[PDB]
Amino acid sequence: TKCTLKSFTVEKGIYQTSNFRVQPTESIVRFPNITNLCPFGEVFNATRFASVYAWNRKRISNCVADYSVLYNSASFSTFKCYGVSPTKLNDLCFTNVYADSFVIRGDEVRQIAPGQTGNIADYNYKLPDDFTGCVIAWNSNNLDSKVGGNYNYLYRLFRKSNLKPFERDISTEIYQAGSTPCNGVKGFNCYFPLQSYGFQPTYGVGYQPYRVVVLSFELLHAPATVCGPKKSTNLVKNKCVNFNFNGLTGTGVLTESNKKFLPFQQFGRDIADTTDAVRDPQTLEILDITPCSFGGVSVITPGTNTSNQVAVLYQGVNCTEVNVFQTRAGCLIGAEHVNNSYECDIPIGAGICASYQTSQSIIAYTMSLGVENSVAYSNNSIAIPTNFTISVTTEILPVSMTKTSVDCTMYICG
Amino acid sequence: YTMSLGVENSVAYSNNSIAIPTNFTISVTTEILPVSMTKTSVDCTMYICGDSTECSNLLLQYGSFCTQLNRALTGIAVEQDKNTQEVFAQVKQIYKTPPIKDFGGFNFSQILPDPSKPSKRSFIEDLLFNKVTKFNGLTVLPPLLTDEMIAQYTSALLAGTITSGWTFGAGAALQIPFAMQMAYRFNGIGVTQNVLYENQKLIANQFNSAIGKIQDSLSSTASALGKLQDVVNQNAQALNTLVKQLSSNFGAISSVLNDILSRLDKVEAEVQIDRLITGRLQSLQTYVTQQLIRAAEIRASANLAATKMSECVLGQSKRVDFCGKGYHLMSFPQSAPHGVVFLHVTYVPAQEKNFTTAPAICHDGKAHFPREGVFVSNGTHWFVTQRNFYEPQIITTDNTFVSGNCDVVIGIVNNTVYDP
Amino acid sequence: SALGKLQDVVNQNAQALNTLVKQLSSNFGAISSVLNDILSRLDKVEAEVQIDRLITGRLQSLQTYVTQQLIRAAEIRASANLAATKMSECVLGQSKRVDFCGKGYHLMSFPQSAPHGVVFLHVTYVPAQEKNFTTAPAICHDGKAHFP
Amino acid sequence: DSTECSNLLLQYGSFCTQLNRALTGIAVEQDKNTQEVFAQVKQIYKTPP
Amino acid sequence: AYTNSFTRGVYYPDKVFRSSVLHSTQDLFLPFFSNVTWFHAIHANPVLPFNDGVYFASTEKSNIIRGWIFGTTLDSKTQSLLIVNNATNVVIKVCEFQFCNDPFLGVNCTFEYVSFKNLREFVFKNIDGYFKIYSKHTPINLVRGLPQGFSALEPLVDLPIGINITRFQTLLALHAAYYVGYLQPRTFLLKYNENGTITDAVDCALDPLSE
Ligand SMILES: *[C@@H]1O[C@H](CO)[C@@H](O)[C@H](O)[C@H]1NC(C)=O
Ligand SMILES: *[C@@H]1O[C@H](CO)[C@@H](O)[C@H](O)[C@H]1NC(C)=O
Ligand SMILES: *[C@@H]1O[C@H](CO)[C@@H](O)[C@H](O)[C@H]1NC(C)=O
Ligand SMILES: *[C@@H]1O[C@H](CO)[C@@H](O)[C@H](O)[C@H]1NC(C)=O
Ligand SMILES: *[C@@H]1O[C@H](CO)[C@@H](O)[C@H](O)[C@H]1NC(C)=O
Ligand SMILES: *[C@@H]1O[C@H](CO)[C@@H](O)[C@H](O)[C@H]1NC(C)=O
Ligand SMILES: *[C@@H]1O[C@H](CO)[C@@H](O)[C@H](O)[C@H]1NC(C)=O
Ligand SMILES: *[C@@H]1O[C@H](CO)[C@@H](O)[C@H](O)[C@H]1NC(C)=O
Ligand SMILES: *[C@@H]1O[C@H](CO)[C@@H](O)[C@H](O)[C@H]1NC(C)=O
Repeated sequence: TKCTLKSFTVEKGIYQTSNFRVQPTESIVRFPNITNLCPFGEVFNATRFASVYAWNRKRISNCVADYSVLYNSASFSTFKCYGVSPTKLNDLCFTNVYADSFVIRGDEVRQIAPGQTGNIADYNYKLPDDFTGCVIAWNSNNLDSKVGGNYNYLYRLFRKSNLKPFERDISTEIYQAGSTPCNGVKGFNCYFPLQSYGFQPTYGVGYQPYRVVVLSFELLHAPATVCGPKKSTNLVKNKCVNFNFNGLTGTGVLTESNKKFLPFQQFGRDIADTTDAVRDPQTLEILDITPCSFGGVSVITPGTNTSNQVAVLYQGVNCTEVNVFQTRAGCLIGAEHVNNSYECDIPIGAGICASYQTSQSIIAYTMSLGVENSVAYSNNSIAIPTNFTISVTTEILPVSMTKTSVDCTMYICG
Repeated sequence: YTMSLGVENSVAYSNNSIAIPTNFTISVTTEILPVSMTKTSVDCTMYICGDSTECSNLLLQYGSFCTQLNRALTGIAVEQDKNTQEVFAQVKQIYKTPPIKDFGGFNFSQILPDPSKPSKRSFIEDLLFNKVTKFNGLTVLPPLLTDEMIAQYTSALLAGTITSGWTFGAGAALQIPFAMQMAYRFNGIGVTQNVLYENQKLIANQFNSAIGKIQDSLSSTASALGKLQDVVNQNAQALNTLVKQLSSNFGAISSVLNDILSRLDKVEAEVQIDRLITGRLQSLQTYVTQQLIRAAEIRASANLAATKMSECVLGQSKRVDFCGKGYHLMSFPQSAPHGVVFLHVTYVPAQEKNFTTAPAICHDGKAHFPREGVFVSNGTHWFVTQRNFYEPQIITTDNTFVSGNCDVVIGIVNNTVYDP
Repeated sequence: SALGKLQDVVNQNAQALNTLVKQLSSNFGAISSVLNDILSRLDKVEAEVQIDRLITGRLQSLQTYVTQQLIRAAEIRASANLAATKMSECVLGQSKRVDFCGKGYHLMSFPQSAPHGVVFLHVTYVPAQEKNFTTAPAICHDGKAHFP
Repeated sequence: DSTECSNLLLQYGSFCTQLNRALTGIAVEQDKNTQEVFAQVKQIYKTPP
Repeated sequence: AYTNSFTRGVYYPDKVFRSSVLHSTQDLFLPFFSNVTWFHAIHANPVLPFNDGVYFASTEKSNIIRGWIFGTTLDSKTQSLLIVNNATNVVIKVCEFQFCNDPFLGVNCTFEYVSFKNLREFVFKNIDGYFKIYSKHTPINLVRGLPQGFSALEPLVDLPIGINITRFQTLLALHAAYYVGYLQPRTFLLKYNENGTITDAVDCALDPLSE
């Protein structure tokens, strides 16, 4: 209370200091019951990839991998990520990953980024503006460049319209822009749809060939099938824990429930659009992710000029769930319950008030509304006053608050 | 269509004609006022950051915003009990009803407490309770006075009013017979008190019927609670909006705070989380600013209700239309959820008759004026009456006074004034 | 402690300014709370990013104060209009309005000045020693009803 | 009328609906104030000739 | 020939449990009370456009429709999604394996998968080149038209095939009728009850009362 109020003196009152939460006793990891190693290392050792207009894809599922060695590895000349940190990958899981791969000149590797434009991003391999993934590339001039030129890698120079995100289009139809009729052959304003990089060992370090792999991650409403190199714990129930369902993470009681998830449903949400329940991916049971069973803490005290003694109200908490008293407002601790009723000294709520009384203790009681009186009414009797008293009543009203002014430039800057 | 403003009426004015009511209706116009809205509190660190230590240490960089928002909602929350005290706790003693209801024919059994109930509201208070219908560091706090306590103050104010008139609002409660209490309510509106006693059965039957209509009105007409139900709806809609703002991205990559922490790393995570902190804090300042303004509206209504309690219930008000339409006689408070309901009993005149009138009457050269009341004639007889109910007395040296000679007054008439 | 309604106006505004000054110690996500640090550690193009965090925070903090003063000044005005009404009706008059000009039957009032407000000494007649009498609505004499 | 801006504004959530609501609540109240001051009379009286 | 969509073509927008909420989303849906095509399931099974996505339904005595083809050309000149049933599984291929060009049967491996009285309903949409399938089956209460009252289609399958689609056709096993309409981007209001279940919906763009 002294810290909440930033003072060493506390007057008679009730103060809203804090919030009770049942603490996470242990961490709990719930990945799917899967083994196997993901084929990323197969892709990193492939003899070649396709020409980039026909870019390869490998679907990744039912497996785990260590990513942490990869961005440390001397095997790669560039590593990047978007929507994820490479440092975090070993802690995560995904519904799928797709590894997408091709060979291009280094000056075009810049187009392998979210929402890009130019002939690779428009006419060979489009990444969306909000792409969640990583990109791995290596200079391959030692493998992919030759005297007179390695022409065996090509890219689409022209198309009639731009590709959608992950659209693959392999047909080399002639780019007739003008009146020059295509007829399966090159012409003026009717150009060849490809070009070849023709990679020569005299090329500068940007125009040289680079092998590229794009790690297209997705984590969906549908459960994980790919994970980092971390093992599951066993499950814990009906105790507060620091949970991790495929990377869905937080602090809470894994409450047993009969919440009627339809057979296809995997996660459930509170109206805040935050998770309230999950299906455990190994146990296949509907764990309600109850939070830390929270409740605001309010501190009832006479003034510190009178006593250091104090009482505590856990608002909305039941005393079985935290002398002790169950008010309707919440569990009250450190206050002596009394059957007598008095004028309300410190208000609590739901008709309860508290005070310092007899050797002193904080008592708590249902407040008294006033002295009970029965008027001696009957159909022929009247009370008439035989005398008076002239009262003087003092009524106090505020009229004018302090005329402040703040110069906004001298306050904000000075 | 173009709306009509009301039925049109040419008032029959002419320089010597007056209409006087020959009869009355005791109306009972109901009035409803909000008194105290739902008390709330927000643990802003829990709302913004949900026990993320990373987010909580970012929120420290903002300083006193979380404590001054929690302070502003705390100031509103304490004031809701201050309103509820000021409206109902106007009487320092809890008056209780006599066992036997010898109130001269008036039937308060529908507005006094009912011992049959598990919580001892009146019958009409229970209709008012039937006609009226949070998880993210947001909380609702209970009121200090429970409905089982407010139903005792709306008994003490009511049993005071029935057994003792104004007097419990000025000194010790004085017993007075209820028929005589109404005689002093009537004499307070210029109707001479014999107009009550000569008509007491009619007045009891009009009043008992006018109370009976309010049960049928409230039973059928759930829309009658409009003000109080809207004060519930406004606070429910404001909390739902403050909760649903947790879903908004505010230009971060995701609104689930654990996504940023479980997908990015601490250098980028602060740049994303500071968007969520700014967006959720601007959301909470928007809610608390509207609660401060809405509290001023409910406070203006609680000061008005506390004034109607002091004037209309604890007394009788000369203020036209303040305590219901018509001339005010008396008012009974009834409790309702987040509010108060007054049953304002009012004398409304009815069944006019036209009469010829004059400002003065000329006798033996002296001008006579009515002591209280109006001179009127049916056409040939001359009489004097009180202004608010036709009761024709003979004109005399007692119910008139002289001033000056007959020359000065416009429209004076020649008629004989009797001397007993 | 009778003067709570006046002393609380002084305390609320004092607590508001002291909170508004403490906000200059906040970082708001800048590298320092003190603006001469940012100008003495950084070159213009970096300083004008860090200062923009401070300006955004300090301006949001000053709008939060001025908004709550507008609300608090409307609350004091509702009390000033009430006091102006009691001056007109209770002091410059006598009030027929029950429990407006103090408890009891109102006779008279005297205004007394105070810091940031006004204090009324309402003088009120309170009836104070009962007797219990038999009563009747009317007296019958010669078969005619007499009323008081 | 930039859609390119409007699709960013949707990420700020329900601020925009509650601003249009707050000005609507003030606007309806200006009719109610004009009703409660003037419409206190139940029938349209008119003077003698 | 034509009939009307009424309230049909609703489906769960994601695999998330929501309850006791009038939730809202913007997605591909079949517009309410809108005009849709109707055909006999005979011979009356021509090539059709696919647009962004399809609502399909069929009224059948013993399931006469046993497949569909989706793609740009439907003719084995390029990989085109062929969806089939073998009376124990659903079978799916993208291969240039040409079915009968007269589209019934009387009773390249770049992607493959294996799992009037009967009304079958299906919803189909393609996102990022993945093909998504939703469905529901019921006994009929009307002999020829679509049912007026509400029902939500369930998720069946989601295959990351990576293929462009602009047209489709349906395929018959012989020795019944079918209905076709197109999805549009719409905002919907969805009536999630206590039991995790969408029990009703509003197409927010339908009319000014829906707004
Ligand atoms: C308090 O909690 C216990 C369960 O721990 C329950 O049995 C009891 O009914 C609760 N009491 C109240 C008043 O909520
Ligand atoms: C309070 O009253 C109850 C009976 O209502 C009784 O059981 C209890 O012992 C009493 N406690 C005290 C301290 O009087
Ligand atoms: C009225 O009360 C005073 C004390 O306040 C007493 O001295 C006086 O005698 C009383 N008057 C009568 C008439 O009893
Ligand atoms: C006054 O009005 C009431 C309406 O119920 C009627 O019963 C009564 O007879 C009327 N009085 C006269 C004198 O007509
Ligand atoms: C009062 O009115 C109620 C209406 O239900 C009736 O039951 C009761 O008998 C009446 N009491 C008297 C004393 O007339
Ligand atoms: C009073 O007289 C005028 C003029 O004759 C007439 O319009 C009006 O209806 C009369 N009022 C009553 C109560 O008869
Ligand atoms: C009233 O009006 C009439 C004309 O209609 C006029 O002759 C008469 O003198 C007027 N009486 C008074 C008192 O002015
Ligand atoms: C009223 O009476 C006096 C005395 O008889 C007479 O002079 C006067 O003319 C009368 N007035 C009228 C209006 O007849
Ligand atoms: C006289 O009336 C008072 C209340 O005004 C009451 O306390 C007292 O008991 C009554 N006396 C008798 C004999 O009833």
